[PDB]
Amino acid sequence: MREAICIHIGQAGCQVGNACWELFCLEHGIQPDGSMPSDDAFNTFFSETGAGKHVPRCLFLDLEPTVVDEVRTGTYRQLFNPEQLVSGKEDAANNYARGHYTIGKEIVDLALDRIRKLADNCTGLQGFMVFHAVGGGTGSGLGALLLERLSVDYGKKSKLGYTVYPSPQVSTAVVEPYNCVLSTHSLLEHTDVATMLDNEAIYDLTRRSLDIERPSYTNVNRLIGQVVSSLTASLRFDGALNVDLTEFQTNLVPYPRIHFVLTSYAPVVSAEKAYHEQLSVADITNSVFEPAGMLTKCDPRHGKYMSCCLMYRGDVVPKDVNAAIATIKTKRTIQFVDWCPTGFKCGINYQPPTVVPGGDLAKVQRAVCMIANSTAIAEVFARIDHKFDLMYSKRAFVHWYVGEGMEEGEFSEAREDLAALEKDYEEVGAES
Amino acid sequence: MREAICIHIGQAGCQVGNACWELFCLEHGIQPDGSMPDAFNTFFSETGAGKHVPRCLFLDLEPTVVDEVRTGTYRQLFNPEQLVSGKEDAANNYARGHYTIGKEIVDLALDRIRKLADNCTGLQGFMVFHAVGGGTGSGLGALLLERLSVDYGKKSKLGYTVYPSPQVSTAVVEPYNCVLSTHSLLEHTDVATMLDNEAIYDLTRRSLDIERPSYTNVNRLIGQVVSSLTASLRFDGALNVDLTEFQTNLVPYPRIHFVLTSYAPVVSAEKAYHEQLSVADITNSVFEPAGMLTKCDPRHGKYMSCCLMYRGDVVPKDVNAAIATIKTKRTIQFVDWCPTGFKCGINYQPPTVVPGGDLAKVQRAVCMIANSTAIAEVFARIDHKFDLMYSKRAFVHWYVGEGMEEGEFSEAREDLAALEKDYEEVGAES
Amino acid sequence: REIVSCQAGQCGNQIGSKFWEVISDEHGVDPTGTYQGDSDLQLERINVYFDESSGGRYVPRAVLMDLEPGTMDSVRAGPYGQLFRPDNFIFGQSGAGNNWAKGHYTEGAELIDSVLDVCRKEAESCDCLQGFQLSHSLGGGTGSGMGTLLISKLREEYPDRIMMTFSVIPSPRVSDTVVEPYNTTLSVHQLVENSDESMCIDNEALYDICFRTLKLTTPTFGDLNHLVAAVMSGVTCCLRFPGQLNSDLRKLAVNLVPFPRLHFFMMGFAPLTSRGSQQYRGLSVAELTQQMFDAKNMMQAADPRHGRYLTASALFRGRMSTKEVDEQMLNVQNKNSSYFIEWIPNNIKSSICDIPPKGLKMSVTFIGNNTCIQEMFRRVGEQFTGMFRRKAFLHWYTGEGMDEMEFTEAESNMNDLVSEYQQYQDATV
Amino acid sequence: REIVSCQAGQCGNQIGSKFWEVISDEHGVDPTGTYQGDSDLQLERINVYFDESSGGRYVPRAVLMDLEPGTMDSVRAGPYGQLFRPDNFIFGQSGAGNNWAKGHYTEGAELIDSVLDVCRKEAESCDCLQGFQLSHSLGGGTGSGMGTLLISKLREEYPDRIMMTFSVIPSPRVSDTVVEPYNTTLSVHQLVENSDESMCIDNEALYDICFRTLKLTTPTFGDLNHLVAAVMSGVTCCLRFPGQLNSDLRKLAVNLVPFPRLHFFMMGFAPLTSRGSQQYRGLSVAELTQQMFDAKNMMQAADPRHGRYLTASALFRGRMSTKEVDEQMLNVQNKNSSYFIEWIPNNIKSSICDIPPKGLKMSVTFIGNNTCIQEMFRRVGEQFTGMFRRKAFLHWYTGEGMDEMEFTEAESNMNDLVSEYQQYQDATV
Amino acid sequence: IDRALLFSVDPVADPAAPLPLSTYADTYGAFYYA
Amino acid sequence: VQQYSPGVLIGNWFEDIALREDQLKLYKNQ
Ligand SMILES: Nc1nc2c(ncn2[C@@H]2O[C@H](COP(=O)(O)OP(=O)(O)OP(=O)(O)O)[C@@H](O)[C@H]2O)c(=O)[nH]1
Ligand SMILES: Nc1nc2c(ncn2[C@@H]2O[C@H](COP(=O)(O)OP(=O)(O)OP(=O)(O)O)[C@@H](O)[C@H]2O)c(=O)[nH]1
Ligand SMILES: Nc1nc2c(ncn2[C@@H]2O[C@H](COP(=O)(O)OP(=O)(O)O)[C@@H](O)[C@H]2O)c(=O)[nH]1
Ligand SMILES: Nc1nc2c(ncn2[C@@H]2O[C@H](COP(=O)(O)OP(=O)(O)O)[C@@H](O)[C@H]2O)c(=O)[nH]1
Ligand SMILES: [Mg+2]
Ligand SMILES: [Mg+2]
Repeated sequence: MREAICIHIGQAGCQVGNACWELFCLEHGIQPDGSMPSDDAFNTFFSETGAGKHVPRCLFLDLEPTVVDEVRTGTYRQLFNPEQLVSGKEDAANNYARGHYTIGKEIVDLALDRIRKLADNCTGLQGFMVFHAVGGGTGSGLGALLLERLSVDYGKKSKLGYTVYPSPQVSTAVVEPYNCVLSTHSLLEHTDVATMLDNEAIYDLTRRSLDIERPSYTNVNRLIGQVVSSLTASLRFDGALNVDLTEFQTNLVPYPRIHFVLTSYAPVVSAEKAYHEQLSVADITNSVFEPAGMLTKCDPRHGKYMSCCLMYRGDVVPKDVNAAIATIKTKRTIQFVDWCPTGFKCGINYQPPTVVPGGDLAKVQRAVCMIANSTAIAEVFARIDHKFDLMYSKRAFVHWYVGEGMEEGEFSEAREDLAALEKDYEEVGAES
Repeated sequence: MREAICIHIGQAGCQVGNACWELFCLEHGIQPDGSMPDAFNTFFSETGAGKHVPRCLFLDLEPTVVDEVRTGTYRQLFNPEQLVSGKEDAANNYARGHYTIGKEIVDLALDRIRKLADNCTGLQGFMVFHAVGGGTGSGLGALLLERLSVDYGKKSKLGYTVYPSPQVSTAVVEPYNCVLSTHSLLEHTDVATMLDNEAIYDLTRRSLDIERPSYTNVNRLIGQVVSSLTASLRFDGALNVDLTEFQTNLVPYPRIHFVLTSYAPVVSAEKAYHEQLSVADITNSVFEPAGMLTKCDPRHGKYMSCCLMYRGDVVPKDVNAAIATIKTKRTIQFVDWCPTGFKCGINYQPPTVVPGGDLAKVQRAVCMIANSTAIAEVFARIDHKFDLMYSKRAFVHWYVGEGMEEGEFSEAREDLAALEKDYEEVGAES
Repeated sequence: REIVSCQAGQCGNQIGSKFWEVISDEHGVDPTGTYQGDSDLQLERINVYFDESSGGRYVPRAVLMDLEPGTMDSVRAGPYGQLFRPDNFIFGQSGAGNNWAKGHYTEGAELIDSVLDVCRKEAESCDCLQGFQLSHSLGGGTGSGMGTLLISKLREEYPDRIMMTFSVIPSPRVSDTVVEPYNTTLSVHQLVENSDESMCIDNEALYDICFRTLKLTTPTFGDLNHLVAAVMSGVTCCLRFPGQLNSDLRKLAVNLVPFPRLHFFMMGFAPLTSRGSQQYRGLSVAELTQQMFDAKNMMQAADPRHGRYLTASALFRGRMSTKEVDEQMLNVQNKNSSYFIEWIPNNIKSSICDIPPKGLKMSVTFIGNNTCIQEMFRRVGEQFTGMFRRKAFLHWYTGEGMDEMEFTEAESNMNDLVSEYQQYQDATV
Repeated sequence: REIVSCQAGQCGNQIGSKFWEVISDEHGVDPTGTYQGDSDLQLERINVYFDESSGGRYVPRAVLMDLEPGTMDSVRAGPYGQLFRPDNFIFGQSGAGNNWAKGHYTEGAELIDSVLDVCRKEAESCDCLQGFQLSHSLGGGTGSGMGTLLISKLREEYPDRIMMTFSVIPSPRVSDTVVEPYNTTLSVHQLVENSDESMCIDNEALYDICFRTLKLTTPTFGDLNHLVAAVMSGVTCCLRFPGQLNSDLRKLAVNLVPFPRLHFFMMGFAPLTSRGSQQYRGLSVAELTQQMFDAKNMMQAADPRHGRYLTASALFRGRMSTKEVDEQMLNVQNKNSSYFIEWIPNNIKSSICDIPPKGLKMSVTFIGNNTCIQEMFRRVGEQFTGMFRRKAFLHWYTGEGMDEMEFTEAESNMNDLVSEYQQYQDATV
Repeated sequence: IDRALLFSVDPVADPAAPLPLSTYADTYGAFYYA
Repeated sequence: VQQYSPGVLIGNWFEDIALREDQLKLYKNQ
């Protein structure tokens, strides 16, 4: 019932998933041993056992063991299955080619078998929440392969891909634009909803909101976990206006090609800032809609909003969310597209967000996550494909992709459908 | 924040800065090793080990003084770098310290200064310490000031310069060095402060009551005055005056930036508890010509602007009463077009005494930095000495063969003449 | 009935800090932000100055604004610093250096955008604003220049709201800077056109109060700031509390500004009795009236006898007979009709609240548009022109990006502003 | 994932020996071979470089090669020398005489069969081999010729495997052989045509660091080998230990060179410091990053200013926040756009490893290919051609089995490499 | 000379200091450890 | 450049004394 499968691809995906499962264990009271010390709300993520133990409904999938080994030897050794944490022997090496044609093939069958094992236990399976980053190899190659097989053997089963796209000026690899432009194939053809989680926006949000000068991937993944918990809480707990996976997907995504949706979250304050700001839902929504409170480096004002999903958690009421919605609609800075004047989804949950001990997030009785699809997203893709073209103009790094059993014209095909995405974004943004 | 990078140029600046950093460490509670068992941020940088290092650059062309520092009890405090020593000194030659020896060390000095400035996010000022009597602090000082003003720009610069006294002078070519360096100080010195030796010597003889005072005592007094000046930005106070805060009050015109300094109460332990330590009394002693650190009688001149900076348990009241008495008494006369003419900067942290020193512990202190038209007297003395020595061309081949044209001396003499004329013009009545 | 406050410069920050910690004490607000009052009339109108939060904390609706960060550090280190809203602490990195332009044109202009953002953010959360209060000093650099920049900027978006400006303006005997003339002459006309009415405080009148009126051998700035905060709080007494004959800031403006340009006032407060004289003095409004009008009991360094009162107002607080207070105002009117202006009857104004300050059974705040401001403005203009003739200290402004023409215009602005007061005081019917 | 080490020649043997003490002590292995580390992280990837014995001793995953038994004597007499397995010790009786011909064709080929037998057994013992690494010097024929001969048939039957190689290119300043350019030219073309990467060590710049950055009294070859060993440990630190963003040798190779021809790197370590700065200068990412991009820390003496950074990568070590590691390498992106090449966006690869080198809390290894890596090849080509104008010292090679035109082929390969480097130096978008 | 002295700011405190725990263990479950 | 014995303050001497001091520290630890 409301049952979902979590998938973590890459070591970035592994980090994000471990933070997410930390947050889930805290908000369900499940100890790392896997037993509640002292109601079916965990069934969407944890499976009951005859001994009273709960197993997270997640599959870890990596090519290098240098992260899954620590996951096995860490705090959640008893919580996570020693099984279902599958790691290969040799890394993808920032290669779509290696992750999709050389090492991805030899482990994708076992990953699909593990998906079989996860799903057969699911009586009410609802969706697959896959966390990865298109920057690396296995996040692009093996992620693409896994998504393709999942789409083939699941049909129209819901897929939510939380993906860390390359951020504009901050990026780790040099072939990362190659990996992103190549993985966009699968992230467009076999992903129901995709959510950008680039690092610059999270860094700047933490530095301007948490008042701490040295956060890290720890805090980035904590914020990602808060976001995904806000996404899942509508089906995990009862609320005034609950929204399920398909519930918000089918009215967030206007067209099958256009399912790349940018996100934000607010409020986010430190301990010393928690008891000083009037956390009214209207001001929280304003902080949501303003660009600096976003988890993606895509300023909305250069584009037009065409779908919004505001999901409030805590003690919010309908005539608190509607007043904020009216103020947002009246306020001129953001432009809604013409064809859908409503353009709004209002999810409400009675469970306030939980804060992990030692985390930078402060305990707040109200929150809201924003899942908005807008034509403003065209800028990040026009940036990444421009980077890819500038690096590909005279065939740099292409020798590995060619020599790892992968053809030459797939780069042409990838730039083809990225240009198609550019132009469908501009077409939907153009006034009728 | 409130950052002040100290620069000491040559032997004289090096010893003065040694005393200054002695005082800074004693009043900030920093042990000689460099640790205390955020008021220090303006003078000390705190590293991951919990130790603090001064934000100062010693720059000498001869290694004896810097080796004394590097072998002294303060080895573990000062950075092994930012301690630049040349191999051959200027030897009382502005040309040698500015054109040949200074050119091969100014680039490294600038690199060190840039390294210091990159460490501070709130760079407010540069505290230069030198004596234009010698060769190093004159020539290398001029070169360093020129390069710093060219690169950094309008960053505040305060040059504490030990000018050669009318009578007590340790070298013969000091008039040449002072005249040559006056042009450079005028063009790239935001505020220049007199630090003449006879005034300090007489002050120590009469008030400190020291039969045989020395350079250690003189440098202790200079450290006291610099601490009193920088305390306004260092600590909390009723009237916090930053470097630019009191710079915008001593410089009516860019050519007018030479000032006199005075400190009180300059007394020993014995007289500290015989005299009355009232703010009015201390201000009166400050304004008294005897109680001043520059051998320059203010009665023959007339003040343009004043800055009284009070340290300790002072209150604005008796400061006001002292100001009113100063206005009422006609012994010291002020310029007509400055009715106000006073800066008042109050700070709550009383002065600290270096153990084994000569100044006594006192609850309150006054430091006066005054821009006056009486400053023309010392320039007249020094350029008269310059003219007498230049009449039949002595000590000139040393500069000629070093790379300086004979016309540079004449240009410097004309610059001094123009400065004197400007002082007389601004001191003239309506 | 809502007012939002702003503190500018070091002087403004200290005076607003003391005003906030006296108004919070009046409203029963804990330094930590909670409520410890015992009365309901406080909570009835607590929203005028304190914004309520979702957590039940009343944070001051104040914008602390200063280029120097040391003032922000000190105000946070103060006992009531934790009360203030953290993100309202907008501060720069380098101080204004006692300069007009370094706070008004180059560095303040970059900083002022965030101040306007936060100020309008606070403004929108209010149902409707009575207006904007500012506390600053034309003597200071950033207190004058950057505060006047905010003064100019608020007008274009809040034209019909009250602008209550409390400036702290100097005199040479307690002049702590040599740039007082420039910093006040370049500031007066911003207050002239861009403030509905400004009420001014002099440094030396405060010291005169502490020495002669209250007999204090050790008054400090903290001692002075509460005396200024007494007026700072009594001006809004009718706003914050019920009144038998209530009033407001618009009331004071419309009743004390006969002509648009005559809106610079001198302040007075009551009671002011030393503890030694407190025993033998009977606390009654009858004696509070001569405390109102007494020369040495005034908050301005301009003797009322030299000038002539145009329009004055009184904010009485406590339980008094309006009967007797009105007949007393009539009595002073017809006892000294020469001091008041003849062609406006009843130049004095009565306003009666109910709630007095802590411990005081009765209190008075006095407002006055006396012509004796002529002396002060003329004399400070003379101080300005003394150095303005010699082109001295002017290099800072010229290098920083300021021209001679605006200097001449501001000097003319005081000239034709101060020229009004003598020709209204010597006028005959 | 594991790496099989090979040490060719005297220089390679000593450098690899130092690498082995540093790796063993970092992983907690005493010279006796047992484990005494107090952390599970040392044990959990001790299998990358150490094989298990029946008794549990950790034997190095290494092979040693020379034509002189004295080097084996010195290695065994070393502090950790008895750690090495005996059958891995492979030595000849007559030295190469600094002759590439003797090292590669005749004397090396007689022993390369046993060398490959040892390497093949070593790899079959390895469970899933991630690659090989070789440490050798191009100056002497023992390490250059025999090392290239080893590579030639290691890549033949391990074609899809990483071939890490540290080539010590000698410099004219520290030149101590006359057949040095001959050996360098005759080794470089195998090295470039038959290796995924081939990265540089320069004895001149090592001495430059020991003189100017690190400032020692008597830094002998041991200290140089220590720096080279530390950076060798750093290049695989991420593979042997966990981190925020991990990488391996293949993972850095696939994004450190843009074209298969151009695979020559230059080194880097931070923080290098003397006693005048180690206790004074704070250990921070800013210091690390600023010391990573100056020649006075660079341990190869080709000035990067005349070149363009084609691609660079930084392997951080130690617990450190994840913004600055690439924020401060975005700063270099923005401030040295001339130094960085245009048509590769974000020329900087970054990896973070949790475990820092033993004795340090913060470290980083810098490995990058630039267009200034062309200069030493130009100068080696100059010297090689200069002796080749009249077949200087050529009979010692041509009478050992070498043909004259193989030198022409090597010179042609040099010309192709330098032309390739310069044309991507001046290539424009 | 000695490598620890060559590379360590403290010649004796640095190499004897214990290795730092991985960020995973330091952050994700340190409060559960308590 | 002729090398002088320790105790003479010309050339690298400060680093030399620091190196001897930290050597002594390391040796005493052992
Ligand atoms: N949100 C988030 N992203 C991360 C984190 N760590 C790495 N990334 C992203 O992951 C991208 C590259 O992929 P990797 O992290 O290296 O993972 P991978 O796909 O297996 O690639 P390789 O490890 O090199 O094989 C980088 O550009 C980062 O933006 C993390 O902790 N949180
Ligand atoms: N106030 C003060 N002045 C000093 C001190 N020591 C030297 N002087 C002045 O510096 C002048 C030069 O003395 P030097 O030892 O040669 O120092 P220097 O400034 O470096 O001059 P050169 O070495 O010749 O370049 C003297 O005439 C003194 O007036 C001191 O300790 N305090
Ligand atoms: N009431 C009061 N006035 C002060 C205080 N400190 C300074 N002032 C006034 O402010 C003037 C100087 O202003 P300044 O400190 O330069 O302000 P700033 O430039 O904005 O920091 C003086 O004439 C004083 O009258 C204080 O603590 N209380
Ligand atoms: N860094 C370093 N360089 C060395 C060492 N031994 C020799 N070299 C240099 O390496 C170059 C090649 O010599 P080498 O390879 O040892 O000769 P081989 O014994 O015939 O292999 C010579 O010019 C030496 O200067 C060493 O231990 N460390
Ligand atoms: Mg009314
Ligand atoms: Mg990896």
